[PDB]
Amino acid sequence: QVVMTQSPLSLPVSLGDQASISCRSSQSLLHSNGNTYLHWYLQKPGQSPKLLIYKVSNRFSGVPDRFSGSGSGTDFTLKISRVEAEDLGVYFCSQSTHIPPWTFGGGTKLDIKRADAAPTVSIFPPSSEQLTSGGLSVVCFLNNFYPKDINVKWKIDGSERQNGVLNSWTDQDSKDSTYSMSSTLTLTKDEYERHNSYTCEATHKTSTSPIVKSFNRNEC
Amino acid sequence: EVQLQESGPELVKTGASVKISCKASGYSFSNYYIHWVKQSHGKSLEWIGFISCYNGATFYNQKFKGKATFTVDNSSSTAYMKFNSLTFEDSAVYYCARLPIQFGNFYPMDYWGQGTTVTVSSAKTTAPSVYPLAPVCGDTTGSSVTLGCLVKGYFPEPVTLTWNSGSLSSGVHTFPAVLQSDLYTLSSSVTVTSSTWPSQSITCNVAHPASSTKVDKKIEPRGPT
Amino acid sequence: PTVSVFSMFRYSNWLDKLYMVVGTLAAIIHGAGLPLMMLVFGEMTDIFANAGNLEDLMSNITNRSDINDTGFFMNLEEDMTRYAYYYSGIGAGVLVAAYIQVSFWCLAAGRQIHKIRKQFFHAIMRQEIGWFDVHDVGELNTRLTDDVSKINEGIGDKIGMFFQSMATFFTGFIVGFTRGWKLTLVILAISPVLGLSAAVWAKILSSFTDKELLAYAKAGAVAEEVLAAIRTVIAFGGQKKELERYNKNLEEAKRIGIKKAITANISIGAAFLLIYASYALAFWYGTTLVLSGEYSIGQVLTVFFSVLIGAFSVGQASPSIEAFANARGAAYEIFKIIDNKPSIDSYSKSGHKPDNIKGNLEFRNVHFSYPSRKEVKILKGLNLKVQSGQTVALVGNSGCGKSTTVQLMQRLYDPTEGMVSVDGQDIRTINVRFLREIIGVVSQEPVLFATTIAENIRYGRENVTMDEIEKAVKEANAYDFIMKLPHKFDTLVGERGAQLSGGQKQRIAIARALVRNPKILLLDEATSALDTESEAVVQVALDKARKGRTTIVIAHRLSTVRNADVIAGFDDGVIVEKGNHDELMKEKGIYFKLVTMQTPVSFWRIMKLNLTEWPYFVVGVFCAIINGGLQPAFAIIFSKIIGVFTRIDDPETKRQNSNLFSLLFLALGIISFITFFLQGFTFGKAGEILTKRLRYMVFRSMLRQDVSWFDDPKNTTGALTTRLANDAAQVKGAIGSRLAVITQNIANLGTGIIISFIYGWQLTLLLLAIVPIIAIAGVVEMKMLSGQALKDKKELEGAGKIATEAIENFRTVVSLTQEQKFEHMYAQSLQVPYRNSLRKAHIFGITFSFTQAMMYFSYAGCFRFGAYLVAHKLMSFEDVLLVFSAVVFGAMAVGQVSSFAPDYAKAKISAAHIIMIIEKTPLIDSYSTEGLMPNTLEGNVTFGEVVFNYPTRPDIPVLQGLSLEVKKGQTLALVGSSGCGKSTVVQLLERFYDPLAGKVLLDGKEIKRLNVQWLRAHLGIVSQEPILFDCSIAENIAYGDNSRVVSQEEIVRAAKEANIHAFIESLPNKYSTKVGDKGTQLSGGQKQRIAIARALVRQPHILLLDEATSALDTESEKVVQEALDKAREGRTCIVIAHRLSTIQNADLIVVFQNGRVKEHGTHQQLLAQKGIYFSMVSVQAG
Ligand SMILES: CC(=O)O[C@H]1C(=O)[C@@]2(C)[C@H]([C@H](OC(=O)c3ccccc3)[C@]3(O)C[C@H](OC(=O)[C@H](O)[C@@H](NC(=O)c4ccccc4)c4ccccc4)C(C)=C1C3(C)C)[C@]1(OC(C)=O)CO[C@@H]1C[C@@H]2O
Ligand SMILES: CC(C)CCC[C@@H](C)[C@H]1CC[C@H]2[C@@H]3CC=C4C[C@@H](O)CC[C@]4(C)[C@H]3CC[C@]12C
Ligand SMILES: CC(C)CCC[C@@H](C)[C@H]1CC[C@H]2[C@@H]3CC=C4C[C@@H](O)CC[C@]4(C)[C@H]3CC[C@]12C
Ligand SMILES: CC(C)CCC[C@@H](C)[C@H]1CC[C@H]2[C@@H]3CC=C4C[C@@H](O)CC[C@]4(C)[C@H]3CC[C@]12C
Ligand SMILES: CC(C)CCC[C@@H](C)[C@H]1CC[C@H]2[C@@H]3CC=C4C[C@@H](O)CC[C@]4(C)[C@H]3CC[C@]12C
Ligand SMILES: CC(C)CCC[C@@H](C)[C@H]1CC[C@H]2[C@@H]3CC=C4C[C@@H](O)CC[C@]4(C)[C@H]3CC[C@]12C
Ligand SMILES: CC(C)CCC[C@@H](C)[C@H]1CC[C@H]2[C@@H]3CC=C4C[C@@H](O)CC[C@]4(C)[C@H]3CC[C@]12C
Ligand SMILES: CC(C)CCC[C@@H](C)[C@H]1CC[C@H]2[C@@H]3CC=C4C[C@@H](O)CC[C@]4(C)[C@H]3CC[C@]12C
Ligand SMILES: CC(C)CCC[C@@H](C)[C@H]1CC[C@H]2[C@@H]3CC=C4C[C@@H](O)CC[C@]4(C)[C@H]3CC[C@]12C
Ligand SMILES: *[C@@H]1O[C@H](CO)[C@@H](O)[C@H](O)[C@H]1NC(C)=O
Ligand SMILES: *[C@@H]1O[C@H](CO)[C@@H](O)[C@H](O)[C@H]1NC(C)=O
Repeated sequence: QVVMTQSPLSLPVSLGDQASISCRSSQSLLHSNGNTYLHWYLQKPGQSPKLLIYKVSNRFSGVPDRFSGSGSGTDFTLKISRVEAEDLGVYFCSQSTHIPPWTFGGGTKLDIKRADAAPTVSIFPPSSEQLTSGGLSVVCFLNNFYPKDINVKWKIDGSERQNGVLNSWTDQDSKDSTYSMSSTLTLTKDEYERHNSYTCEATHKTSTSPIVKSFNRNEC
Repeated sequence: EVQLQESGPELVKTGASVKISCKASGYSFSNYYIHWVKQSHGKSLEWIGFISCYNGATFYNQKFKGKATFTVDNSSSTAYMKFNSLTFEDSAVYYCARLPIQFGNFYPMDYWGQGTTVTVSSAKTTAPSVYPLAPVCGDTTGSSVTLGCLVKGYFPEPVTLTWNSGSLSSGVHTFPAVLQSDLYTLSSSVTVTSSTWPSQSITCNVAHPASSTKVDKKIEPRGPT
Repeated sequence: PTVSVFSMFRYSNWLDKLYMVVGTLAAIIHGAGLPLMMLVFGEMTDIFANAGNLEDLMSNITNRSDINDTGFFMNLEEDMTRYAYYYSGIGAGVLVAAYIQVSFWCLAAGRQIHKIRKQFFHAIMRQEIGWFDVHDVGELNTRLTDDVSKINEGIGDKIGMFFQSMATFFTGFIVGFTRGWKLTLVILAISPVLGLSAAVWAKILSSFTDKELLAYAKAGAVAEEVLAAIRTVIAFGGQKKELERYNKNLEEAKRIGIKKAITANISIGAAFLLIYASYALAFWYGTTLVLSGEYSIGQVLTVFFSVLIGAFSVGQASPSIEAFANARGAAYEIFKIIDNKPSIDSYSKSGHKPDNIKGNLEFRNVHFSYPSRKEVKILKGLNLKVQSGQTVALVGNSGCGKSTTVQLMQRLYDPTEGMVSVDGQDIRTINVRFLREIIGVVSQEPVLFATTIAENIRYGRENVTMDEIEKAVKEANAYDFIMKLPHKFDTLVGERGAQLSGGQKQRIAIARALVRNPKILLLDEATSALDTESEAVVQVALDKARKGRTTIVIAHRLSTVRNADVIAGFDDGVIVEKGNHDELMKEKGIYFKLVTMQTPVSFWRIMKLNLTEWPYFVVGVFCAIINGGLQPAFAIIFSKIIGVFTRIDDPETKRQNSNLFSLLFLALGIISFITFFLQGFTFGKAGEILTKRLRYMVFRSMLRQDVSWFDDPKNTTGALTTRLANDAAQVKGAIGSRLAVITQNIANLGTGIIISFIYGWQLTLLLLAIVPIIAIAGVVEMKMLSGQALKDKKELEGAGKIATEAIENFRTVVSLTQEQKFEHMYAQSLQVPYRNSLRKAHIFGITFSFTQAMMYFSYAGCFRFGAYLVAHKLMSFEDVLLVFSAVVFGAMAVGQVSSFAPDYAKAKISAAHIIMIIEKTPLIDSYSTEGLMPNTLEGNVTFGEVVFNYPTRPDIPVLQGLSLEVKKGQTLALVGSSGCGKSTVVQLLERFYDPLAGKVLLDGKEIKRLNVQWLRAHLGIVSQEPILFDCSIAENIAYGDNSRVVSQEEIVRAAKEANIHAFIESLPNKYSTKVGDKGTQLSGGQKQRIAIARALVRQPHILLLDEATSALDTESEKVVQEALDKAREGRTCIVIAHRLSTIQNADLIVVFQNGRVKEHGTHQQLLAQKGIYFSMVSVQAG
């Protein structure tokens, strides 16, 4: 077993410039020949993973002239020059030349590289219908933010809650090129009436102050 | 034209046995190996094994020896993988890929299938619990106001949540379905101005096909209560 | 000249119509058995290749205990048992199918050729004398031999192998299109050149001998001409000119042979170059298709191998079409003979047979001419009526046709005018055989069949007991010589009556006619060589049996004619005088004028003959060392291609090694072409100048020999031209081809076995066990393809010489009408080689199918043991493929090469006989000058007490001590009977035979001490029959003087003196007119005159004439003799002739009787004392 370690897990390229993804082995991928085998595949969303580069310098047939591999030893690189709107999707890096673990790589998405933004955090308490049915589900939406790394903290009465929280991130929007996420905190009916202050804290990198949004059960 | 295509999605029960099929078309079937690899949700790909596709000599990884079985069919030129004793950890997306037998291991897996998706579950078909959410009472900080209903506890996927029968796509986000104790949860949200709400009618329209349930919820403001 | 194929197979049973159908079904099934083995070879090498590719991956990881390796190669060890079963099934099916097809076609040939042979002889004994006179006697026998051998080689086996080759070609194309078509279209684009190269390879492999005989055709004429005329040639001393002409022919023959050898070896070199270039193209495109990931390696091996075998088998089908066309062209003549029926059917029982057979002869207005020369009419009407018991004799000179009337009697022909009758009714409506049995005829020179004498005297009629035999031979008075010789009824008389004397022969011939008990007796010259008392008792016995029968006697002696009934006389064919004795006495005609006038050791010293030409042999041994080792190089490169394609590697390393080996194939092709051309050229040159120099030296050592060496019964002209034509070209195979084949096979097999022992040991030992049967599988198939054995036809004709002695003695059996007995004798003499032919037809099929199956069983056994060795990891698949490829393909190449060579044993024996001819020195030497050389002579010859016996007849003496005295200018005539030692005195003079006893003084100088060539230079004779050589008449007369500048003024002077100047100056290209063999273009008197002119240029001091006017006109005899009479002065002249015109003017006359000199002296002294010479003078004068 060698372990490839594909170094960025996201890569915010713009549209129409160069991008570089870097595979990095855990053993010298030089065979007893003079050859070094590691192959670079592109994988679209939902379709089959096509092959782009094989035997790091070379190139497959049918793939256009933008892609180019380089590097050797235990440091390998793919470079896309003049990236179009068609090369979005993950890029992974086979193989081990020491088989049969026959290992693979992590992946690297590509983005559209927006200017930064701040999420419009909204809070919503459990409605009357689930309070009839015996359960709290309080939700914190946060929309229209870039880039895709945000930490949400569910603080009940000043104490952290890291149990019964579920997080769902949408994909990157097509027209706006931004993101959103939702956090759902689900507990029982009677645990709602024990605590008053509920806060959802969003700690984005483009805001030194974390955006808090809060509510109280009794006051309306 | 070289094309390997696979079966559709599966929705098996826990402890059952399933068979997925990679059908090859466009090339000489009797040379190339067939490698079966497995991708979980949000992890690196993992190599399960290969089948020799001429006579039928298998070779498995050590994690998967015994809980997978490869067969071939030279007449219709397909390769089958059968799972037996499925648990929750075997719910993933599975790919087949060819590799030539002459210069094997010194060549890349050049053509890949589109991948089938196996979803091991245990629960039963269930009606969704639709709850509408309303903004917190009292203050409004601006013209934009956000609404949205959630759908809890349903099974199985999907749910075609749709705002106002499709007459509203100006702020509709639909967050993907999450799993919690083998039940699902899907939320949505819309941002409208201060002129329409609460002056107009806006409704969630949850349309679950697997029980044919059509729910409409009108979102109402929380007043003094 | 050709028959249709429907009429070709018309003499066949239902059983042969079944044999041909079953033997072509099994031929198709056997033909479809090599591409079906290529399918199995492709799928087996695909199994081996796929296990191997899988193996490397498991190996680096290691740590897998035992089961994983086991299961991987245990699948191989288990599947190879099924593929071994497939091979064994194909092997058994090919065994049965090949036996059935070869055996059934050869049985169909045997039965059909037996029926053809019997029907042809039965038809040829219905064919008249006139057809024999127009066609031939010897060409008939070679027509029998050649046409039967060509039918047997035509419909014998080649029709089976043609259908087998067609089935192999079609099965090969069907397999090559059903496995992979993209490679088959490339090899099909190549395949016309492949088929053309295979066709010309089998073509020049087929003949291999006809160019030598068509090169020696221009030179053998001088050989047979000089060996035919050996005695006259060495009597003149023209050894040197015929030697130089033989040299001038041999240089041209050797140069055209040089061109033949160079062109044939360039053709087979280009064949090898095209085969290896086809390999390079096929494997380059095949590995392009494999590295593209579209084929496998087994698919490429199957399609290419199947395609190539099909193309070469449809190429090898080519000699069968030539053999079948030759069989049709040779069958048309025998079908022509057995088709046409004559008007006089000698076996139709629709003839009419009388009962009251009374002797009565009627001839009226009988005109008849010979169909051999129909322009001349000998007969112009003869009318005769002969009663019973009427002894009619016919008298006249030779040329009127007494023998013609005798042959007209027995219905050997038919007269063109008139009608002949015997006792009322004519011959033209009654049976020929019943008439032929009742006329007992003795001809002029009888022939005796070489059986016992009891069978000879039995040959008149069927059921004769020994009492009638003894009564008939006591009537013939031929019992005394029966009594003195051993085996008195068991004595086998030799060929043509050579064992006994002439008088005993003619007396038992009279007996052989009298055993028929005939109705009409016809004698023709019954007492030619007979003495007094035996002719007397024969004529008393002839009058003892004349009273019940009608008789016609033709004879020269008038002692048996004076006691006849009626005497008649021929003149110009017409019977002119008639009546009794006294009527022709008072008639005073020509008969009145007649009666008025009458009142191993060689043991490889064959290299000693060719020690002078070492560099040709050195470069030939070097090129054979190279060209033997081109099958193991092909084994290496082929095994390395498949060993590239079993293991895994980079794609670029696989493409590099594939391109390097697809270039090494083409390099092997070019080296094969160059070294094969060079070897073939240099061994052709060495063998050709060995044949040239050995023909020269053998001819000169033939010409140095004595006459008495040429009269040997083993040394005939045909045997000597066989030893110069057939056996001179057989001495190159004992040295040059033997060194080439031994060296080629050592570098073909020894290095293959050594490479095999280095790479894989156990498999090499098993294949060395199975190797000799595969080598025999090479040689037996290659011997079947091109002329296995020809001893069976020799045994056939050695038993069938009854046909030759039936055709040669046809003139007796057409009188005896004993045809059915000879046909049944031939039918019972054919029966043992019939069983020998059927036995050979089964045994050859058995051994051919055993080798053909042992090839496939060798495949199965070799690859099963190789599967075990690969599975237990003691070698690789590349090494089992190398060991198998090298050993098996080397064994088949050893067979295919060592069958192509000519034989060595008979070549060594023939070289021993040629060395026997070379080493022998004759008792006298024509080239030596030692002896007595006096400067002067006189010209007086003295024979005293000279006795001579022939060396071929040591028991029979022709001489009993003659003596003679000849002085200067003494015209000495020698008169005697035909065969009393007339040319014997000539042969005693001309140093042909030296006598055992006697003394000959040539002017007081004995001939045994003189120079041998000087006596042969001084004198000059004319032969008994004129023979000229194959040039013009100027070189005919120019041969008379040798070692001398021949002046043309002497040529025209001799032509004027011989009166042949007119016939030369009349002819166009007068002194350059090409004369054929023996003067066959011009007439006999003209060549006799040119023989006079050829002897006339010698100007001899001693002149001999032997029958100077045998065929010459009466005005030409005087103009021949005037030059003789003006030139008889100065020189001793001795003339021997039967015409008395040169005997009347002779000086002294000597009469011979059984070799003894009876009378000698002047002509008037012999005319005074009336003895036997007076009876010789009493012939026709007055
Ligand atoms: C120059 C060259 O390397 O190619 C040759 C050839 O001579 C070789 C390879 C041949 C060839 O045979 C094979 O290579 C072969 C390969 C796989 C399976 C079976 C056969 C050949 O087929 C054989 C063929 O020769 C013949 O004409 C044969 O008489 C005969 N084929 C047989 O092998 C055979 C022998 C005994 C009984 C039955 C078959 C043949 C006759 C007619 C048509 C085709 C073949 C020729 C010149 C070639 C090839 C084509 C490669 C051999 O035959 C002989 C007697 O020469 C087989 O072993 C020898 C080795 C020779 O070098
Ligand atoms: C007698 C002459 C003609 C030789 C006959 C060849 C026979 C005896 C040989 C040729 C091929 C051989 C067979 C080839 C393959 C195997 C498979 C092995 O697992 C058992 C033996 C077996 C079945 C062999 C038995 C003997 C065999 C059939
Ligand atoms: C007429 C019969 C009795 C003779 C039997 C001959 C047998 C031994 C021959 C004739 C037909 C041949 C088969 C023809 C076709 C193939 C298909 C190939 O993929 C496997 C080999 C196989 C199966 C051959 C094996 C050997 C075979 C079966
Ligand atoms: C008719 C005469 C000239 C001989 C027959 C020649 C023809 C039938 C053969 C010879 C070589 C063959 C070509 C060889 C290679 C291929 C490549 C393949 O991808 C398409 C077919 C193609 C292009 C073949 C077409 C048919 C072909 C052209
Ligand atoms: C010397 C006489 C007695 C035998 C001659 C045998 C020769 C012709 C044979 C035997 C050994 C063979 C060589 C063995 C090894 C290889 C390596 C391969 O990559 C190219 C062919 C090559 C180089 C062979 C060429 C031909 C070869 C040299
Ligand atoms: C280890 C080495 C020395 C083994 C050499 C192989 C020898 C023993 C074998 C292989 C080739 C064989 C030769 C092949 C062909 C013939 C032609 C034949 O008309 C006489 C025997 C002869 C000449 C064989 C004699 C023995 C032979 C020379
Ligand atoms: C004429 C000569 C060459 C043939 C000798 C007889 C052959 C058929 C016999 C006798 C000795 C036998 C060998 C003896 C030893 C073994 C070692 C074993 O691990 C493989 C088989 C093998 C190699 C045998 C193969 C067949 C064998 C070689
Ligand atoms: C017995 C061991 C030690 C040596 C075996 C050597 C083998 C390869 C040699 C020795 C005897 C040789 C055979 C002797 C006789 C001939 C007859 C000839 O018309 C064809 C070749 C052939 C058939 C030879 C083929 C090769 C041969 C079988
Ligand atoms: C006449 C010849 C060609 C017949 C074939 C040769 C036979 C006798 C030889 C060749 C290969 C040999 C086989 C080689 C491998 C094994 C496997 C072993 O575990 C059992 C014996 C067995 C099965 C042998 C049986 C005999 C065998 C089949
Ligand atoms: C070989 O290696 C594997 C893991 O490295 C281990 O399981 C095994 O015990 C080792 N020994 C044998 C005999 O397989
Ligand atoms: C191969 O090796 C493993 C042990 O590493 C063993 O369990 C197995 O039975 C062997 N055979 C096959 C066909 O996997």
